[PDB]
Amino acid sequence: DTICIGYHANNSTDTVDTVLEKNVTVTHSVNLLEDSHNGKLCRLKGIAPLQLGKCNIAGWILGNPECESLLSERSWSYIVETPNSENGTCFPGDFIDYEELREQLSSVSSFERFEIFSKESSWPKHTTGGVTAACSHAGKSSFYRNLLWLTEKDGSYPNLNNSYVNKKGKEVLVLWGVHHPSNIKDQQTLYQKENAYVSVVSSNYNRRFTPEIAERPKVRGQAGRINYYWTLLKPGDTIMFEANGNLIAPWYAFALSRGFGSGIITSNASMHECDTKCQTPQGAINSSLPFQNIHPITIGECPKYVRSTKLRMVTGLRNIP
Amino acid sequence: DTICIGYHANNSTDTVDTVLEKNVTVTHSVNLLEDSHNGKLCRLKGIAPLQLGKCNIAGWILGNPECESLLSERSWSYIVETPNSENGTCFPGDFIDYEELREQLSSVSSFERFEIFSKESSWPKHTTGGVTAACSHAGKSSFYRNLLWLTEKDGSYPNLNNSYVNKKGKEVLVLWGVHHPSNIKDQQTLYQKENAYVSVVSSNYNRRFTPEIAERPKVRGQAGRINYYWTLLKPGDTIMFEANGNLIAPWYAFALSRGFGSGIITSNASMHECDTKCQTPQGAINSSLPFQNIHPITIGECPKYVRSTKLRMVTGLRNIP
Amino acid sequence: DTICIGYHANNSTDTVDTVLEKNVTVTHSVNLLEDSHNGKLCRLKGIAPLQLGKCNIAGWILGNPECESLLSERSWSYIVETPNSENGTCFPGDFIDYEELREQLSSVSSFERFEIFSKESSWPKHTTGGVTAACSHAGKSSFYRNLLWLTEKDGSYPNLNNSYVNKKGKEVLVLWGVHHPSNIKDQQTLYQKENAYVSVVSSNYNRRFTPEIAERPKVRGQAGRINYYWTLLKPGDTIMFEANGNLIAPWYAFALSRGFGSGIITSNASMHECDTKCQTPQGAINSSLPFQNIHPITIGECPKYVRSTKLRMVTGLRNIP
Amino acid sequence: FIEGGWTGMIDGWYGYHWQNEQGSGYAADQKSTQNAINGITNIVNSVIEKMNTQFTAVGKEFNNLEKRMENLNKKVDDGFLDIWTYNAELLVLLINERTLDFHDSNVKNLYEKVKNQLRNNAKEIGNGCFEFYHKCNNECMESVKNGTYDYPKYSEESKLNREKI
Amino acid sequence: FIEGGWTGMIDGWYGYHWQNEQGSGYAADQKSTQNAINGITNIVNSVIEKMNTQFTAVGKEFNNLEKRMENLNKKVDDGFLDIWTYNAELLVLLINERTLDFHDSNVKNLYEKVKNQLRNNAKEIGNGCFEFYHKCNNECMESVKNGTYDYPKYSEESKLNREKI
Amino acid sequence: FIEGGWTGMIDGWYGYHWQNEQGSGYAADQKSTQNAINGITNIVNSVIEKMNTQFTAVGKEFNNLEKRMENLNKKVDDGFLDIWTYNAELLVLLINERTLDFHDSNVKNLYEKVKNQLRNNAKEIGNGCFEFYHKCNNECMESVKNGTYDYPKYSEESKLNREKI
Amino acid sequence: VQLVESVQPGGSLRLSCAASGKYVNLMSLGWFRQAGLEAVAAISFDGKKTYYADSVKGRFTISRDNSKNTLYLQMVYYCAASVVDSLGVGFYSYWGQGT
Amino acid sequence: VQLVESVQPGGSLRLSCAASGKYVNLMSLGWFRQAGLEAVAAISFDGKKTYYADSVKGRFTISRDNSKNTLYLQMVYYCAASVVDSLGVGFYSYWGQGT
Ligand SMILES: *[C@@H]1O[C@H](CO)[C@@H](O[C@@H]2O[C@H](CO)[C@@H](O[C@@H]3O[C@H](CO)[C@@H](O)[C@H](O)[C@@H]3O)[C@H](O)[C@H]2NC(C)=O)[C@H](O)[C@H]1NC(C)=O
Ligand SMILES: *[C@@H]1O[C@H](CO)[C@@H](O[C@@H]2O[C@H](CO)[C@@H](O[C@@H]3O[C@H](CO)[C@@H](O)[C@H](O)[C@@H]3O)[C@H](O)[C@H]2NC(C)=O)[C@H](O)[C@H]1NC(C)=O
Ligand SMILES: *[C@@H]1O[C@H](CO)[C@@H](O[C@@H]2O[C@H](CO)[C@@H](O[C@@H]3O[C@H](CO)[C@@H](O)[C@H](O)[C@@H]3O)[C@H](O)[C@H]2NC(C)=O)[C@H](O)[C@H]1NC(C)=O
Ligand SMILES: *[C@@H]1O[C@H](CO)[C@@H](O[C@@H]2O[C@H](CO)[C@@H](O[C@@H]3O[C@H](CO)[C@@H](O)[C@H](O)[C@@H]3O)[C@H](O)[C@H]2NC(C)=O)[C@H](O)[C@H]1NC(C)=O
Ligand SMILES: *[C@@H]1O[C@H](CO)[C@@H](O[C@@H]2O[C@H](CO)[C@@H](O[C@@H]3O[C@H](CO)[C@@H](O)[C@H](O)[C@@H]3O)[C@H](O)[C@H]2NC(C)=O)[C@H](O)[C@H]1NC(C)=O
Ligand SMILES: *[C@@H]1O[C@H](CO)[C@@H](O[C@@H]2O[C@H](CO)[C@@H](O)[C@H](O)[C@H]2NC(C)=O)[C@H](O)[C@H]1NC(C)=O
Ligand SMILES: *[C@@H]1O[C@H](CO)[C@@H](O)[C@H](O)[C@H]1NC(C)=O
Ligand SMILES: *[C@@H]1O[C@H](CO)[C@@H](O)[C@H](O)[C@H]1NC(C)=O
Ligand SMILES: *[C@@H]1O[C@H](CO)[C@@H](O)[C@H](O)[C@H]1NC(C)=O
Ligand SMILES: *[C@@H]1O[C@H](CO)[C@@H](O)[C@H](O)[C@H]1NC(C)=O
Ligand SMILES: *[C@@H]1O[C@H](CO)[C@@H](O)[C@H](O)[C@H]1NC(C)=O
Ligand SMILES: *[C@@H]1O[C@H](CO)[C@@H](O)[C@H](O)[C@H]1NC(C)=O
Ligand SMILES: *[C@@H]1O[C@H](CO)[C@@H](O)[C@H](O)[C@H]1NC(C)=O
Ligand SMILES: *[C@@H]1O[C@H](CO)[C@@H](O)[C@H](O)[C@H]1NC(C)=O
Ligand SMILES: *[C@@H]1O[C@H](CO)[C@@H](O)[C@H](O)[C@H]1NC(C)=O
Ligand SMILES: *[C@@H]1O[C@H](CO)[C@@H](O)[C@H](O)[C@H]1NC(C)=O
Ligand SMILES: *[C@@H]1O[C@H](CO)[C@@H](O)[C@H](O)[C@H]1NC(C)=O
Ligand SMILES: *[C@@H]1O[C@H](CO)[C@@H](O)[C@H](O)[C@H]1NC(C)=O
Repeated sequence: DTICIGYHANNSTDTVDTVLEKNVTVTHSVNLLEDSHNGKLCRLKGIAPLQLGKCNIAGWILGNPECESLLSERSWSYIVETPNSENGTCFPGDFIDYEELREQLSSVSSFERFEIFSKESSWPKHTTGGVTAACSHAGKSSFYRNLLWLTEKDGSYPNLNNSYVNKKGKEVLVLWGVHHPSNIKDQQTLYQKENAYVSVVSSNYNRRFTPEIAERPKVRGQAGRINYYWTLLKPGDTIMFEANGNLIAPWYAFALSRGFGSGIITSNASMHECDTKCQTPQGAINSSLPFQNIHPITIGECPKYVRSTKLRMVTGLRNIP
Repeated sequence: DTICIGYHANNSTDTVDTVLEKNVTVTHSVNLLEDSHNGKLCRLKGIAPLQLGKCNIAGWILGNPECESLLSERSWSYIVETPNSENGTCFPGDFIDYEELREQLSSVSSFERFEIFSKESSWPKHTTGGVTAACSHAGKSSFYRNLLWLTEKDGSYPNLNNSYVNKKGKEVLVLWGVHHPSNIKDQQTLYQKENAYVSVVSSNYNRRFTPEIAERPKVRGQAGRINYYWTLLKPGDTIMFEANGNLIAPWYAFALSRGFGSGIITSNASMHECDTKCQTPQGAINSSLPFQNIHPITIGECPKYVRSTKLRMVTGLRNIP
Repeated sequence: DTICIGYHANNSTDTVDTVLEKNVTVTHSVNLLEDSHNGKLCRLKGIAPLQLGKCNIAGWILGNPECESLLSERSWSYIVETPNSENGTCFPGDFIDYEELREQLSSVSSFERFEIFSKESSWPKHTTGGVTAACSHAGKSSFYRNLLWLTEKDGSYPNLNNSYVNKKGKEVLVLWGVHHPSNIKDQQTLYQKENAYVSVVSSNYNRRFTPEIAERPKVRGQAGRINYYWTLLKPGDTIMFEANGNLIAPWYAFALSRGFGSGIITSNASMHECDTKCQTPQGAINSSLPFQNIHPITIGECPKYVRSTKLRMVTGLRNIP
Repeated sequence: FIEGGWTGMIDGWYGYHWQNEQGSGYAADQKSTQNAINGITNIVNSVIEKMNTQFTAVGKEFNNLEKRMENLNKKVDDGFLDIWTYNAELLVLLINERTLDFHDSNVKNLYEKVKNQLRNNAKEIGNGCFEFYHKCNNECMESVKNGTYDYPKYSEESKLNREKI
Repeated sequence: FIEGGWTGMIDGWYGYHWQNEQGSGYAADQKSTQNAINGITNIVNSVIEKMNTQFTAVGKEFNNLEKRMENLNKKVDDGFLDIWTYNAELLVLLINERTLDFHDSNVKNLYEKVKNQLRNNAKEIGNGCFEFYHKCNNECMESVKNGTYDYPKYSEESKLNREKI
Repeated sequence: FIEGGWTGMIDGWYGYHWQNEQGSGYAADQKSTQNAINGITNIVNSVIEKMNTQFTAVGKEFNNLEKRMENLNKKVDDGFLDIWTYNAELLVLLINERTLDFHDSNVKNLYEKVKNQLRNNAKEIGNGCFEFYHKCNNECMESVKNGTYDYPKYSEESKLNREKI
Repeated sequence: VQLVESVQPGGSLRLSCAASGKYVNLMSLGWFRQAGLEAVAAISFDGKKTYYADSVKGRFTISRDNSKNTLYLQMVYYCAASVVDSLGVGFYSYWGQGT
Repeated sequence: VQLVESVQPGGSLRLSCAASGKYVNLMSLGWFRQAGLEAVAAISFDGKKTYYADSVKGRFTISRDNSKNTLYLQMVYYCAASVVDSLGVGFYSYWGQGT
């Protein structure tokens, strides 16, 4: 008669690594590294994303004609661009402090897009709605939807004197532009004066702009330039616009609602009606392991990214049949 | 006869955690985390701090009337602000490169507030000592203490011509401003010409300023603005001021003496006569333990900060009565 | 008749540290810290570096007369400056975005230097080759080698009109300058106008300059200043120059070829014909160990820097003879 | 000592194996397995607890004149990634060896506990298996499992049969 | 093996217990306790020295149009805090595990030292105590602790007493 | 167990020493020291693998109006340097402790291997050494090293000689 | 780790001991005397607790305070530090020069 | 970890062994021969020290240098590597193909 001790051994294949040993076979092990994903865009906690299609942040904010479908969206969890995003500023120029605007917009959960200056009645003594062939839509010449191009009426370009008092309860994002013709003939035909200024002031912002007329290389087919600017109005604050010429006045502004956990990602994936807790640009890592090696960019409570190819822990015995 | 071997058992109930076990009872333990503090702003190596109190860096350096008491200070160990430090630039405007000045002042151990240009005989052809209601003192209009406002005399405003040669053995922090009236009437009434300029040049500084006249929202009751600038003269260097108008001329400057271990903190604690080696906004720290969970901000040789709530270590046997 | 067990013991004096005991003598140990060097600048992966000697990046790019010898170099692995290198801008003035240019040049592996504009035929109507005593060479007044100073001809100074099409397959670095005389008399004598302008434009660049005239402290004997600017041309892009005065025209440009692993370092060491895989501003590294403590700055594949003075691993037993 | 595990132990990391007149079979040990799984669950919980979540690690954009800032942000991101990759791999190696050390200690503790229970009333074999000097039925085997091997009652025969050696 | 610690002993960490015809009580072992204290003090010095002092880490202000730099600075601060919090907690776990194993090894080493000294002159018991087969007075007991237990001076006379069992 | 290391043995870390009527000398257990230096190599391999190569790490220049960014760059460089100095020193300490514990374990395992191979046929002297109850010529002395000691070939003589003990 | 320290038929004499060496502040201190060596009193860190020998009978209030990390004893003698908050003779490793 | 290597009644013949595999540069290297197996010569990292068998009698100067991490022996044979700075046979684990 005999009794004796032992331990469990079975025909498993998992292998783990120790400090002294490598490729040691074990009975049961926990995979601590995620390496799979569903590969889609998903509803992050019940709120759908903002699906910027052809156009990027510049074309979304300025109102590029090629993505007019974005004007009905009002709230989102994260902004998703595509590598094929190119329909930003249709008219060549420089978007001043554009990276800062992207930083500001990465923390916005929703906004209310409203008409800051009524096109039909705010500019009684000017010509409203100039169009450019660089921003053509449906075969006709067109222009942004959020910015209004002002010119002379009846042979004169009077002074502009307009302001907006932020009686919304939230920050309002105001955008405008300034034009830089290529020759004095265009300046005279448009604004009827060679020297012009643009002045923008608020309780916190103050700046003065002057046009610069010079011949330049052609971009998008145009020899001129438009420079775009922006400021954030604090509640109860007033923004004043004064210009002798070269103004591209605002038409639509955004009352911004701040949030947490949002951001901007660039992805080629598609969208489907699925809830997820973690989202990479590649697909949802909907798993509970501590580490992942799929992508460093994340939105939500995601596992920590490590360049490792595997991380397996021992939750069992050595096996030696 | 019998002999036996064992280990110590104690009626003390310290508990510790390990990799395999949690809440293990040990006879002795040492806490590696400090959580107690004096709760007062103490003296650091024998030198009292610069308790700004009501005013902040901007008001302290421009010398606004509300904290004239600080003008007798010459040496300190660290600068202390308070949550209600609201008195800065009493006249609305933009303090340009303000955060750079704060970083520069974060290394100064002392300075000498000396008079670069004498108000009595350095501007013989101009009116000296203008006042404004935005910097009221004792119910009577006043202005900054370290800057001088210059204005026409006898219906004229001659060109400014003054320059200063740094015969001090240290760097001199020079402060000035450029005034931007609200309308042409104020420009004419004060300086007697619509187009004016200010040019400040040194051996490594060169910049020109021009007024900008526009209607602005009233901040602190004024529709004008003063943009405040600064530069650091190198020892032996010369600085030249030229102005056709719109100059808030320098009056007092600071011969800076650099140092180590200084900084700016925001604290609500009270002052006391005790000495310390480490200081936090919460209070002083009187222990040599390796860790800390009081505040990330530190001045002096402070223990390292960690988010842990307990970091006990075992220095005794296991407790199994 | 006996047999039994033991272990090796030798004459070693190597000492290692453990968690419980310090200064333990071990039979065999591997030092993991490298501290030995040869103290020379060596060729990195078969390509020699760019030694600037007297000049710095500003003097080398702007063609300072003392840098005439460097004009024949084409390719390098890294740029080396010396502590005694002070021949930069021989004419006083600010080099705008100078640190960005150093960052750009840190990633360049080669460059071809060509005459962007011809001194003999591209400026018919202006006098070319002004000289100054601040940039003297060989006992005579001289000027930069990559820049050309333009001046009136026969009492006139017509508008400049030149441009360039980048038909190279690479980025082209264009440099120029704007001259800021000290008084109106110099302006009139040199350019025959009081108010002048300079405008540079491309598909990606747009900028205008205006002179500033005012008495300044003498640096190198000059009360005037020349500001230096630069831009990078994309392939197929065109750069246009306009100026009625105060232009320090470009004469030689550079075509940039990008590369990986380059950098700029400040070194006092000599040069020799030897190969290395790791290099420091002190000397070469000749080792496979994982850590080093020679210098933080490195070029190539170098061991990680650590402040430790000794890191010894135990690859043997305790030595207890 | 123990030359590999038993493949006939369907249940339990650790257990026993016996043969007598009433048959043979395998059976797990409740307390030893409970202690082992408790210890390992603590390591898993610590790994999951002490490693916080990665909230919104989105990117950033820079101009062509902001190359220095862009390289600084890239250096920050790469440095943190390299540190946490090193921490993750070191942690996994550390917790792995303790588990294999914890499992070995648990089995050895079981072996010594059985030896002390039998109180040198059985021949000891290096493979980890004891041979009684007396007849041992299922009640005797369960008594060994129950930690209450009745030495005084069984020692009566051993006092004689052990002299057979 | 040992069934818990002693509450009666006051001096020392590891100690002995004895009762004979001329007294009873406890006594600590100075040599073992002092070495252990040196080991723990070494760990304490290592943890204090290998951790650097936070010389000065005051805050920083950023302009409205410098939020990218503000977030980068915030990211740097949070990242270092997370790394140091993780290092501090993991270090504490490692030192605690080593210290507790160190105490257990020390007790076992002394137990082996007692065994080597006595060399089967006493009947070893599971609880860790040694019951002699011979008379052992205070001088004998003191010699056991001092490490000067003369074997023949106590062994031979115990032969008949042990055989009588 | 063993008072100290040997100085005459040079063939390896672990080895035996023996004496008989035919001769005496030293020898190293090739299997054991191979299994040991494999472990050391794995440690060395891990260190060099986890410690990624440090590529170009040149500095940056900052304008006089860029002191904040200069300090932020300085903070990042100092912080990573402090973290990596801590990681390097801690790793060395952990590796050294494990290696020395590993070596102690091997010596003990080798000692037990010799004891078990002899089937408790030789008296344990303590001191780390054995004394045989039977004469063991060079053939037997080599047999214990090969791990194929034949106990029954000497049991009768060993039992016969034990009577005089 | 170190410490520095510095009779008649009547009254009591005060003596003090000062911490020395690396961050001794974290260690407990006690006092000893020799005529054999024996403990007299100990104080834990931050003055949490005090222990005394049988001869003290609860007199000789010990304290420690700021100035030079000193401790005082009052109504050859040596002081030592230990990392264990106990008066046990065995826990002391660093000793003074005696006075 | 690996290594690669490549007679008459007169003179002496040069032969060389070269490091192979993962950063063997860190590892000590030596020579061996079989008719049984026995060591001949060995050299440390950085060429700090050299060791020989009894037959060498101090002849046959050994050396190594950067080029191809090669080492040379001159006035079946194998070469092997070891972490340990010694000539002992037992220390060596990774072996060449023999030549
Ligand atoms: C939105 O973005 C798209 C894509 O970037 C723009 O379409 C592109 O427009 C350019 C300029 O008209 C096209 O280049 C032209 O292509 C024709 C051949 O089709 C060639 O003959 C011309 O010489 C010129 O190179 C380009 O092909 C076209 N790409 C596509 C895919 O249609 C569009 O203009 C943008 N719209 C707005 C409002 O920004
Ligand atoms: C995201 O991933 C989690 C898991 O990481 C998913 O939760 C899993 O959901 C499935 C159902 O879709 C569950 O499977 C079912 O569980 C019951 C339990 O009695 C069983 O009877 C069924 O046969 C089936 O296995 C599963 O338990 C649950 N949890 C896990 C860990 O798998 C989740 O559905 C995924 N999607 C979302 C939107 O969360
Ligand atoms: C120094 O700072 C203090 C506090 O920031 C300033 O006192 C505050 O001054 C403002 C402007 O005068 C006061 O606001 C006004 O309050 C009245 C009601 O009393 C209201 O009718 C006005 O429309 C306006 O909102 C504010 O009450 C006052 N607060 C306190 C606590 O006194 C002070 O003016 C600053 N002084 C300098 C020289 O900068
Ligand atoms: C290249 O750099 C060298 C210096 O590294 C320049 O030579 C230096 O020029 C300065 C200013 O002209 C000299 O300082 C002056 O020296 C005179 C004495 O002659 C003294 O009276 C003045 O007060 C002032 O200190 C300096 O001595 C001189 N150094 C040497 C070694 O010659 C040189 O001009 C630069 N060349 C170019 C083309 O940038
Ligand atoms: C370092 O700073 C701390 C804080 O001031 C000092 O510790 C404080 O010391 C006093 C005096 O012992 C403690 O008060 C006492 O409390 C006991 C009960 O614990 C009570 O019986 C006494 O009446 C007395 O009130 C106080 O609790 C203690 N506070 C802390 C946070 O430890 C310490 O003396 C300073 N040491 C050095 C060297 O700077
Ligand atoms: C690089 O390493 C090689 C080999 O370790 C070095 O060459 C040896 O240098 C020592 C002095 O440090 C001399 O005594 C040896 O004689 C050299 N070897 C030979 C084969 O001659 C070399 O010095 C190191 N440095 C460089 C720059 O090569
Ligand atoms: C192990 O082998 C058995 C047959 O011997 C088989 O039934 C079983 O599925 C195997 N284990 C696994 C995990 O497949
Ligand atoms: C471990 O296994 C991998 C293949 O899965 C192999 O490439 C590697 O060399 C092995 N390492 C060891 C030490 O066995
Ligand atoms: C024009 O500006 C003045 C301020 O100078 C303001 O009072 C007036 O309302 C403005 N006119 C319009 C139509 O807004
Ligand atoms: C982009 O998405 C489309 C549609 O899903 C797909 O056909 C294409 O392969 C994707 N491109 C890349 C680079 O993944
Ligand atoms: C431990 O118990 C004793 C009495 O047995 C008591 O005097 C002492 O105060 C207790 N310990 C503590 C810390 O209270
Ligand atoms: C151990 O300690 C605290 C309460 O003292 C609590 O967080 C915890 O759940 C307790 N037990 C375990 C296993 O954590
Ligand atoms: C200004 O100062 C200079 C000396 O620096 C002097 O020559 C000149 O006459 C002064 N006045 C004017 C108008 O320049
Ligand atoms: C600030 O200190 C005052 C005075 O002690 C106290 O009343 C107030 O609650 C404190 N507030 C904060 C936020 O610390
Ligand atoms: C150790 O050194 C001594 C001299 O200090 C020497 O006699 C002895 O031979 C050395 N041992 C070895 C193994 O080289
Ligand atoms: C002993 O340790 C001290 C302190 O670290 C050190 O200065 C000294 O060099 C060490 N001695 C030896 C022989 O390593
Ligand atoms: C100016 O440049 C344009 C563009 O090349 C050219 O057409 C024109 O003839 C030039 N005029 C002069 C005066 O150089
Ligand atoms: C550079 O080297 C030279 C020559 O050895 C020496 O005179 C000079 O002081 C050194 N300078 C520096 C900064 O190392």
